[PDB]
Amino acid sequence: QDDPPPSMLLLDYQNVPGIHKVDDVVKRLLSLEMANQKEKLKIKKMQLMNKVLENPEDTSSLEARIVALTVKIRNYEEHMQKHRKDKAHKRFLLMSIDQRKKMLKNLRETNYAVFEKICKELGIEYTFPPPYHRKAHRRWVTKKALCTQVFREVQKLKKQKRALRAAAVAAHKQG
Amino acid sequence: QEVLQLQEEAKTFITRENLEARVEEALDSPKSYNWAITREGLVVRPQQK
Amino acid sequence: PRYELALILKAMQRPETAAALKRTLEALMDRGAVVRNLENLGERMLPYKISAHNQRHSRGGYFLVDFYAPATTVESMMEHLSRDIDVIRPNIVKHPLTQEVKECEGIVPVPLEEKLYSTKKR
Amino acid sequence: KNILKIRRRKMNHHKYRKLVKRTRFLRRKVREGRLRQKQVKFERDLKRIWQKAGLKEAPAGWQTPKIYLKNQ
RNA sequence: UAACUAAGCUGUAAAAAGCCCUAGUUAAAAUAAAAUAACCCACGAAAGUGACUCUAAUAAUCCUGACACACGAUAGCUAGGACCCAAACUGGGAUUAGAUACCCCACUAUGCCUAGCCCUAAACCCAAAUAGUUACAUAACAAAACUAUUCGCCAGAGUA
RNA sequence: UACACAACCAUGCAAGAAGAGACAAGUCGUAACAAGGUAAGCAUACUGGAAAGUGUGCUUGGAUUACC
RNA sequence: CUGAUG
Ligand SMILES: [Mg+2]
Ligand SMILES: [Mg+2]
Ligand SMILES: [Mg+2]
Ligand SMILES: [Mg+2]
Ligand SMILES: [Mg+2]
Ligand SMILES: [Mg+2]
Ligand SMILES: [Mg+2]
Ligand SMILES: [Mg+2]
Ligand SMILES: [Mg+2]
Ligand SMILES: [Mg+2]
Ligand SMILES: [Mg+2]
Ligand SMILES: [Mg+2]
Ligand SMILES: [Mg+2]
Ligand SMILES: [Mg+2]
Ligand SMILES: [Mg+2]
Ligand SMILES: [Mg+2]
Ligand SMILES: [Mg+2]
Ligand SMILES: [Mg+2]
Ligand SMILES: [Mg+2]
Ligand SMILES: [Mg+2]
Ligand SMILES: [Mg+2]
Ligand SMILES: [Mg+2]
Ligand SMILES: [Mg+2]
Ligand SMILES: [Mg+2]
Ligand SMILES: [Mg+2]
Ligand SMILES: [Mg+2]
Ligand SMILES: [Mg+2]
Ligand SMILES: [Mg+2]
Repeated sequence: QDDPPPSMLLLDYQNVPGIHKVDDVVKRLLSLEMANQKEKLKIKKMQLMNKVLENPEDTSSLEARIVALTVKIRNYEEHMQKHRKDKAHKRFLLMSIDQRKKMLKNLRETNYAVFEKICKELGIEYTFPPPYHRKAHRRWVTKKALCTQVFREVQKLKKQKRALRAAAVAAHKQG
Repeated sequence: QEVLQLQEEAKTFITRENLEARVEEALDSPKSYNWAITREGLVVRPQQK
Repeated sequence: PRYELALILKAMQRPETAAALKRTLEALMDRGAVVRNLENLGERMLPYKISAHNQRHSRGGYFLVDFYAPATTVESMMEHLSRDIDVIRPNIVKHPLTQEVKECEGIVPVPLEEKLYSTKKR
Repeated sequence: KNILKIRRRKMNHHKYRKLVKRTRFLRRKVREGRLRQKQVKFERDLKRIWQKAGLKEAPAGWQTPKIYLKNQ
């Protein structure tokens, strides 16, 4: 997890000269300690786009939009961890995840190398949409488990039978 | 310009040393924010009385 | 100024008000905030009789504390000020100066809306 | 106008509700009798699987819980 | 809940019933709700939201698109808590030939908070979404008539 | 050779339960169509021989007669 | 204030 220091000297007051010559009373007010959550969001977005992307000026890229939405997704998850019954933020998060997955699909279809690097850097495990979207009910789950166990038992008994037959052939070919 | 302006405001801040001074300064220099308006659009302050 | 503390202190003597403001600013400085200024709005009559700390308050001294504070201590300062018997009603708001005065364009002449009904002959 | 059909549907729904209130417990008996046969048919369809697959008995560690007879 | 005063208070077109531990004034917690501003039309996907303050925050470099996922007013259920006030039900008092109703009084579930369900509306703006036009052109009324890509529906009525 | 072997369905009957419909005429009330004499209807809960009544939200498929 | 039916 990322941990921005309280004295990060946020981007709005970072590129200008004469920032380390002022006193601590001014630096502490111009830092992230007296800042809001949007300032931390901007700091995380900048620090992630500077290390994951290759051209931070090309914001219109799918690889940049994926990072900009990943920051918001992680912030919404941090919000959900404190607020449980918040339905609007939960819907926002569940739709932002779907938008990020759609853009991941587009990036995988356009440039495979950038997609594979984005996934490895952001930890997003791109899952392929499973066809035949169905609600797994109790009957279907029980029948599938039964069929799986029956298949395993049948193949196990057939393997044991083949082993016994191989042993009986080896004992009969010798004498 | 914002940084230079904030630098000037840091000169009059209240600290552990200036606490006892600012308390007795504010308790003897009261302030007022009451100001009315007119139909023409001009403001008046009761400090003129 | 970022935040603003409207403090309503009980009508007491000059050294008592001085010590009350001293301890309040000391608590605000311990909670991680630097006080910019302090303005006494004078001891005026309360618009209504406030009942706080099992006391019927009829008058009260108004104080205005503009400062910078992180978003994590606003509730702690309010909890500290609530349990103070010399504080009648504390309020922690945003300072009205951080909202830049946008351009009041003026009374834009809005015409009467048309095309609300068909052209059928009555 | 349309209130004719509205009141017609209202009266039909009201009569259905009154019939349900009058024959409530008979409907519950029929529901239990249908769920029983449902569970029995499910049990037989499960038992047919391994019998057509070659297994003589049920696989080890199989309980076949009740999915329709779940109490409220 | 305490203190002064009076034998009356509430109650309808008229009464009765109920309360006379009642009624007015002065003070007074806990709970529920949030006058005027609002001739405002904003926010949110919809339901929904307008007593104050603070923190978080309101997706998509933005097409349509399910039976999948996630929400979904009041009303209903379970457990714990709260209960001023209103009231399903119920008990009384009127009226009626009858009134298990509209009228009056008392009272309960419930409306209130947390957690978990139920997933329903005239969920109507009865007008689907996306980008546009004023060309031809009034079944009637109503909110005037329409384009191109779509999604989901519509085969007489009752039965339902 | 070693096992389940009428379970599962379909076709008729069934003591019976309930509903819907048509079928000149009845009994008991008047629910809605007019501010149908209590304005209606939707979801839901309760109650009543019955149409229905009531409570909580919702729409006008109703007006509030328009210098009133 | 109330007044059912054809
Ligand atoms: Mg019918
Ligand atoms: Mg009496
Ligand atoms: Mg109480
Ligand atoms: Mg209010
Ligand atoms: Mg909107
Ligand atoms: Mg947006
Ligand atoms: Mg879409
Ligand atoms: Mg109660
Ligand atoms: Mg009451
Ligand atoms: Mg009664
Ligand atoms: Mg409820
Ligand atoms: Mg619901
Ligand atoms: Mg609605
Ligand atoms: Mg419709
Ligand atoms: Mg004509
Ligand atoms: Mg659509
Ligand atoms: Mg049909
Ligand atoms: Mg009338
Ligand atoms: Mg009638
Ligand atoms: Mg009526
Ligand atoms: Mg009626
Ligand atoms: Mg009547
Ligand atoms: Mg009517
Ligand atoms: Mg009604
Ligand atoms: Mg109903
Ligand atoms: Mg009743
Ligand atoms: Mg009643
Ligand atoms: Mg009408």
